[PDB]
Amino acid sequence: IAMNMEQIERASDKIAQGVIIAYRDMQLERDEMYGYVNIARNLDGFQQI
Amino acid sequence: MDVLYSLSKTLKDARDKIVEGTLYSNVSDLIQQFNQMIITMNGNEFQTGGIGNLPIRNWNFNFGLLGTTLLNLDANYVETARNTIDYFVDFVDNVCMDEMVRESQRNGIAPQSDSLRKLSAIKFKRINFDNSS
Amino acid sequence: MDVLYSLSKTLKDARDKIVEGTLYSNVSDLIQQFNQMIITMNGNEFQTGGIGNLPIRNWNFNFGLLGTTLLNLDANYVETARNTIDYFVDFVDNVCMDEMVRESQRNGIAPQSDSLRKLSAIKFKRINFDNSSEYIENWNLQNRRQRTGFTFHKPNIFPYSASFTLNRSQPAHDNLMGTMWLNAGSEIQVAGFDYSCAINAPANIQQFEHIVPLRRVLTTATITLLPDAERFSFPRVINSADGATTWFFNPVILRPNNVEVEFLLNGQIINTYQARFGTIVARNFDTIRLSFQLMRPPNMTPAVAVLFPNAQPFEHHATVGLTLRIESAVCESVLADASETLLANVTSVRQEYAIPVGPVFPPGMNWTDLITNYSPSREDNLQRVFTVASIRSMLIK
Amino acid sequence: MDVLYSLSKTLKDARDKIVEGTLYSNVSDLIQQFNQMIITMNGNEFQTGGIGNLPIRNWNFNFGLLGTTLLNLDANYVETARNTIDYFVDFVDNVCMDEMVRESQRNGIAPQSDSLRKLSAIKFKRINFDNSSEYIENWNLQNRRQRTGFTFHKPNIFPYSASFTLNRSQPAHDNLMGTMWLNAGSEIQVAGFDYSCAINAPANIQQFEHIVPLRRVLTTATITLLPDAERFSFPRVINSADGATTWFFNPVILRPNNVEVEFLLNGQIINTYQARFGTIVARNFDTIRLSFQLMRPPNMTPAVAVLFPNAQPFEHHATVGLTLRIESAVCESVLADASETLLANVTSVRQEYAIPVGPVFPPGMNWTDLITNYSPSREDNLQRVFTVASIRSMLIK
Amino acid sequence: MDVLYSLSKTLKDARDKIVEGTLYSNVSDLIQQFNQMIITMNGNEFQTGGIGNLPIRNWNFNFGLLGTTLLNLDANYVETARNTIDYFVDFVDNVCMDEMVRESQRNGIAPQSDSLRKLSAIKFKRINFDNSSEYIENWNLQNRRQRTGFTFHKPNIFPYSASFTLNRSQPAHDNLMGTMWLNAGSEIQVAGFDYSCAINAPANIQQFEHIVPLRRVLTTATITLLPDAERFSFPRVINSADGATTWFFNPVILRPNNVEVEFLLNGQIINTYQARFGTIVARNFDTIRLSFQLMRPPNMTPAVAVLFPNAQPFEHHATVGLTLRIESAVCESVLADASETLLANVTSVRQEYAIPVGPVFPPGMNWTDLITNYSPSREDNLQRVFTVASIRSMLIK
Amino acid sequence: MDVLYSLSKTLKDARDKIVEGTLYSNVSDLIQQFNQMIITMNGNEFQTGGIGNLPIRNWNFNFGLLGTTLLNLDANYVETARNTIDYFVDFVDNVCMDEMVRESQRNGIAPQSDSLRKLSAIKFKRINFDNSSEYIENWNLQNRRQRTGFTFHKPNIFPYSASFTLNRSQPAHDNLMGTMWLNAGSEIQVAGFDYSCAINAPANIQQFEHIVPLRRVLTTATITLLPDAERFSFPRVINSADGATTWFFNPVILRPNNVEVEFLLNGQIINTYQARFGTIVARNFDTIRLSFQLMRPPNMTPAVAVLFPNAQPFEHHATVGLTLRIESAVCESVLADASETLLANVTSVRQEYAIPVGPVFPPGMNWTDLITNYSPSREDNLQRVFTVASIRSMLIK
Ligand SMILES: [Zn+2]
Repeated sequence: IAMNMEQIERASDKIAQGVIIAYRDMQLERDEMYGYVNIARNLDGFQQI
Repeated sequence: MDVLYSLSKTLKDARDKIVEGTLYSNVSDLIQQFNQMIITMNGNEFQTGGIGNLPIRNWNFNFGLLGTTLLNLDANYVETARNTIDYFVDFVDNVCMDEMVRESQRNGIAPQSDSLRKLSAIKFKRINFDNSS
Repeated sequence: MDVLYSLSKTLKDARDKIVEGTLYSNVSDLIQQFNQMIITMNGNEFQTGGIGNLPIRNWNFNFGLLGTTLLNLDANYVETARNTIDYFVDFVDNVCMDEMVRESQRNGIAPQSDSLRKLSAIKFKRINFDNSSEYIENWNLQNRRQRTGFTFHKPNIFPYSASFTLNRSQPAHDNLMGTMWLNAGSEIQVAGFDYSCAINAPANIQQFEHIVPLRRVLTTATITLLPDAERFSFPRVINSADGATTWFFNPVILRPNNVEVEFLLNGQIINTYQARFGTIVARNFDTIRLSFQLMRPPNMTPAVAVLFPNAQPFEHHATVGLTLRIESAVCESVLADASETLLANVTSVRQEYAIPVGPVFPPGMNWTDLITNYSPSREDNLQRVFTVASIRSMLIK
Repeated sequence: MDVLYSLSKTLKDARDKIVEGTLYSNVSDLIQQFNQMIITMNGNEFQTGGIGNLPIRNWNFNFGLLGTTLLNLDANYVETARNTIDYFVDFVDNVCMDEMVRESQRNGIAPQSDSLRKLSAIKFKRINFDNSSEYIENWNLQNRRQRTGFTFHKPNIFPYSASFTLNRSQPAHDNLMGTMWLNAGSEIQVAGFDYSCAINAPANIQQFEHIVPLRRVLTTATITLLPDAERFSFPRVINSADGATTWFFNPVILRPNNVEVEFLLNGQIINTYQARFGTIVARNFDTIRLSFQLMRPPNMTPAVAVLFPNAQPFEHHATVGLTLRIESAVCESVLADASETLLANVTSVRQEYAIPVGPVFPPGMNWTDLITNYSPSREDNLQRVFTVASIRSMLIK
Repeated sequence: MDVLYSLSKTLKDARDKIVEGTLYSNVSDLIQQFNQMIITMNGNEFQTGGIGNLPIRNWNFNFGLLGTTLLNLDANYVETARNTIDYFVDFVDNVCMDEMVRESQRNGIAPQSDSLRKLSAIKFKRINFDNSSEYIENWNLQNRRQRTGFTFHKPNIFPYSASFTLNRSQPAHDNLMGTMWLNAGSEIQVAGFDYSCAINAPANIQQFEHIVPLRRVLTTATITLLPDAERFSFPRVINSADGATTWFFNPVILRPNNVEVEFLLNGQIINTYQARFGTIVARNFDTIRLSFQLMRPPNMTPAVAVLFPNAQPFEHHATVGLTLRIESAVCESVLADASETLLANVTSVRQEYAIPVGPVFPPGMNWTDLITNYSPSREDNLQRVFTVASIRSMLIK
Repeated sequence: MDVLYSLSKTLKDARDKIVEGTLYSNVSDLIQQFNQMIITMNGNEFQTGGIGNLPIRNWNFNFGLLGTTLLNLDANYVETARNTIDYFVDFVDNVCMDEMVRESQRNGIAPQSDSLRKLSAIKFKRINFDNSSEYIENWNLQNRRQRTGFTFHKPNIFPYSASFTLNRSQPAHDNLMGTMWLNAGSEIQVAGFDYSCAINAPANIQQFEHIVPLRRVLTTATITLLPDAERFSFPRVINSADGATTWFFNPVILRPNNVEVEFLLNGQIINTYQARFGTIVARNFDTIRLSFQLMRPPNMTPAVAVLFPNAQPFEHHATVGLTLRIESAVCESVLADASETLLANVTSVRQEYAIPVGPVFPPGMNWTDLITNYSPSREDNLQRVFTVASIRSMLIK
């Protein structure tokens, strides 16, 4: 159960695990799941609070 | 110049006072100044060096605040403090080597490096601490 | 070691800050640390001394806490504080004299006395306080293997070595050539002499050279470099190399032509100075190479031309000197100098209690024999005992 | 450095423990560490090489976790494990070859490659595993400044120095006196010779002496001390000191009278051995002083009395030798010896990829020039590169 | 083979870990493997021996499982464990002595005894455990055709070959020229001699050369290269090439001028060393080419000039030597060396039970005749029998 | 003894396995053993030292248990673990130095120090852990009287015995015959010489013989057997048997005809080798019998025929040598060799603290006098003190 916490949590569709706030116009990402959507791949470069 | 001495005085005291096992009341007035320093220095970028063989280094500050909830400081707090202190000590070392290397005939008492001209604003004035040396 | 400095720092501050009539907010953060110290030290017993004539003392701590309810500290609080402080100061004095007296060849950086081995537990870790003195800062930085620097005013980096060298000699000792030197404290006085004054040397120039290797790498040293070494400039009689006979030295002084002072680190020339006197700087070095030369003066007045004949009897001998005095330097290892008294405290404790010669330190704490063979185990022992001497010098005046 | 050893220890154990058919409880604690390693290393990119002919390789880690649901490991699990292990082994091989090839004069104990500077973060600190090998144990103990010891079998503490010394000489070279020696690897072979066989020496005894200073302090050394140095016992012709002419050496061998072998540490006699051969022990030393003497035999048969006349032509020259071979020793600093292959791995990596000569190490990794001038910065670089060589020698055979 | 190492590893660990009073969590993962071993081995019968004087023993396994219900292991559990372990240790001892004694010309890497052919089934595959020793690691890596390396301390790569070569000779044997050598173990001692000392050679220089081909490719070898080969430096009488007459050799030793040591792999110069002695490294090689030359000394003192006349009678013969000793090397094939005792175990088992000479190995297990003609079938047999010897050396001391 | 090895094995593993950031499942079985150790050792007091200059230290154990609730071990847990480990490591260091220093003539295999006699109770039996090192395995096997084997690389089985034997002699010392030998470490160098070169021996053959009895029975020994003993092949002058006069020895070297090397166990020929050099094997032996003979060469060139006249003056003496070097051997009793440093640790502890000479061991721990008279009580004391030295060499580097 402990190693599959991330796969069960990150396939939930009720919750999302954090929000990038960048204050610059980063472009809407194309996804086959959602169309255009502001989904994020990593929390890199910014501050994980 | 005042804020550079203030950065160095807090980093010296935070290497001295923030140790393992010490009581929180010994460091209760230093952690507030160090958190004020972190809050002031976040979001700012600096650039040191660029003359002679002094290498150009870019400085970006994105740090979390230190905890204010211990009674005796345990080794977790000491290790995260040592990380933040080592980054700020490397920053102030390169700012001081960037400032001692430059000079001006016109008005030498003014700061000459770009980093210390950027630190001479009132945004950074809340870094300021005691001037005892 | 950290908790011993912490005990001494709180006792120093509590002699300083806890006075009669002072406001409570001035001492509100010190009384909490001193109460934490009392709470930690109660119920524990210690035993100090037991080597030489240092007497065995047993220490038992049963003290009440200090009050936290005054606005201005009255004389009752000051007197009970002075009692508790005097007992703890006597305790830490005897712990420091028990630690400076011991040594170990195996791992000298570890505590050797029983009391400081007992204080090195995590039960006593809540005693810990700020580490602001230079020796405890360099202790804590070298306990994590980072770069340190001790700032010395006139460091005793040179062992006492007064000797000479005869590049040209004979049993008559009437036509000699070579260098003489005095390495003492922070001062090198060197003088190359020629009796012929380069009358048969090529281009009337005799090259001298004097290479001083150091034991530890000095960093950012201000050095007064003067010409004309004063000690080797008057007539003297000197025993020979085997000590059999004595030879006479009647110098007249020429100025040093073509002075080249080089500061070598691992054989690489870091700094060099060509015919520049006054105050010089040497940023990083562990070898000092002085290369001066004696040039015969091509134009001489009749008062000078009678001094240096072409023939053999030279009653006036040409001599050329330099003086090099390290005023202040930053060294990573511990040393002795003219500013601190820590070596004096260590030798006073080791000589007061009639302590036998151990495996590491020289007999009688000979600093010349200690810096002549300055091994890393002796370096660790010397740094540990100097740190404890700094702690006791904070408490005991 | 700790996480690099941890990566290599888990990859070694996962080649060893994760096999076909083994029970899951044998590997239940290794799969959790290997999954922690995969979880830590995902999302990170690395870049190895870029100096000499070492090619630049980019490393990207995107792996799935291993299953934790078998009772006996079947061949599917073994094949996917072998894939992930082979990729990580290639990664750590190139990181180790990127780290052994670099050096720095400033602080050599720090990581120099970009990949190992990236692995030195606390994000990668959860990779960490047991540190059981000798080099990573001494790395972790010297990272906290405690005493270490490397156990060497025949350590290469002596630089190659084959030379001689003529205490009595002339341009005829028919009546010579002095010592000859070979210092090589762990072996000292010394031989003092007299051509007159002490026919005019006082009490027919000529004293020889040979002092070998070491570069690092050896501890607890077993030493085979034999008489009669074998290399300097046959006739040979030898160039002179200036290399001008050659002189002949026709030895006959006397036994060494009054052998005194002293083991000096900082000038103090630690161990001494008077006329005792076989295996000896030297507990703590950094200087070896051999004091043997040649005594003319007072009673000689007619076959011996024709060898040593009172007059000048000596066709048979008296020669007295000793041999001193350090079989095993514990040294605090890193060295090379006849047991490990770490210096061979370092030189093989530096010679395979055609690497330019840097600031610290000698050209071509000359161990004689490396132990001749064995500076502490070169010591730190050598210890770091030997530790990385030990890590790669765990993974790569 | 894997299951035989697994049996021996569990029996070694169960002699080590299962002791009196130890905690159950220390042995909780070993008792499950030992119970899996008991469950697998029950109901099976084996037959060991039957060649030479090795007696035929029948093995039947009917054992109960060990208890999994203690907190600290008491002496009952230790005694029943010691019984089961002693029976399995006797079984694996006789299986290893049955496997080291057999060989095959056809496919030597396959198991030859009946017991190990029976253990090579998948019924016994659940016995399997970690494969952590060097020989079973190289067994498993060469079972998948990957690169291996055995680390040897002084490997016996050279067959015993003490011989010579006369480049210039006559039946008088008073003016000879050529090389002599001793190849033994890991040591090459070579010496080229000229009786004329190059008095008629061009430029008074005689070139010598000695090429040693190896049988297997050594990798990352530390090699002590010294001058002045000690064995060929004293006078001796030597039989001729046909063994008819004997000739006298009275050497005086010059130093080797212009030493060139080359390490050839497939005729390509991998490493070369020009006049460098001490410890050298050779990263990849299978041929060692020593090219030293004898130069007549152009300046000679009167003690030397009487040795080498221009005419015919040479009572002192010029001789120049080198010594090359491989201290440690990594070889892909199995060998023998001064560290392991595996060849000694194989020969002890083959000589204790009076075993007839088979098709592959030399009579009496002559290592000189085994490394002289080191065929790949003999290589496979030698690796298999050394792996089984390593297994038995784990169990049987 | 078992619990002392268990303490040291847990402290070694807890320095290795308990590191910062490691997963808890890697250390989940070690923390339970370390907590069992803390629970067992609390409430007990010990006293170490009290002989020589080894200081008396009192040990009191009052420690809290380690936490069992982390997933990844953070630095708090590592620091409190390092405190408890450093105290226990200092304790076991002083217990091992207290045990290696003591001895008993009555029953040496029993513990002699007070601390190890206190640890030999069943209260401390739950400390016990795996016994995986070679010395504690052979300790536990010889505590039940089973066969053991210590594997040595170049064992010091031979005492230093450099002497000779004159089978034919006279006070003129111009026609001598007999053997000379050097037994040192693992090396026998023997050389039989005849001055007449068998000119009056029957069939021109002189038989030599050299029998070396061992003190303990070696098993499975790899032995390098070379001809032409190098030490007895150059001219030397040698004192007589009574030490009165000296005699000259000018050897020329013949090859050894008809070498027969026999390995005797209880007078029975186990292995024999007839004219076979290189590496040989000797499976079980305690006596080595070398039987070589000198044969006069029947065909000699004119350079050889002038060396050996029929008359009396022999200026060139026939000499025939062998060299026998035990590279590695398995011995049931403890010894010293070139691989381990245990004898060096024992002598370092006995020489560091100025220990008086007791009833069993030789003065100064003379290994030549210890293996010359190697009694079973001295064997038991040596095995016990070597086992404790192995334990301390695990903890203290
Ligand atoms: Zn060896």
